[PDB]
Amino acid sequence: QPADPSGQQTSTNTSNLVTYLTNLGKYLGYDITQSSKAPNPPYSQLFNSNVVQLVQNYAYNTFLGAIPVDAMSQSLMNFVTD
Amino acid sequence: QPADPSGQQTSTNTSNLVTYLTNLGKYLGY
Amino acid sequence: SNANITSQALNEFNMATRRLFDPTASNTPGQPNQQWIKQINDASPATVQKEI
Repeated sequence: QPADPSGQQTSTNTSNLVTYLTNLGKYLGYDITQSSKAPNPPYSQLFNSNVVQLVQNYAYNTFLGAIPVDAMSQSLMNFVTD
Repeated sequence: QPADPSGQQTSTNTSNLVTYLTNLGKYLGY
Repeated sequence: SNANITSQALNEFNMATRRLFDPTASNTPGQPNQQWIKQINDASPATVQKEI
């Protein structure tokens, strides 16, 4: 059959595409050829939100409560009025 | 009718783009 | 029931000193909650940016 040059052109283009996406994935520092070396399952969130949130609210509370303050009546140790 | 090798080459190539884009998205962590 | 205790110096300490070494962290590979640098060692770029 008379082969259409468009098909060969697209085949060469797609081989160029796979080559160049391999090159760019290489440049980003990853090996894209094999899926096994890729992580499984993926992770985009942080390691553990719970431990860090606990630490941060605890630090906030400890800083608020730690500093000495005039303590003779409730309205007089006040940090913020209203 | 015999199949032109361009079509099979492009089909295999497209499967490789699909696989490799999933790998890259996996490497990004998605 | 969940009464837990910290001071402000010790809490600011372990807020500073949680990523570089960690007593609670597992020091053997293959276990969860490993050292933060080892967790980074397998972290995703989006993950590390969120850490930033």
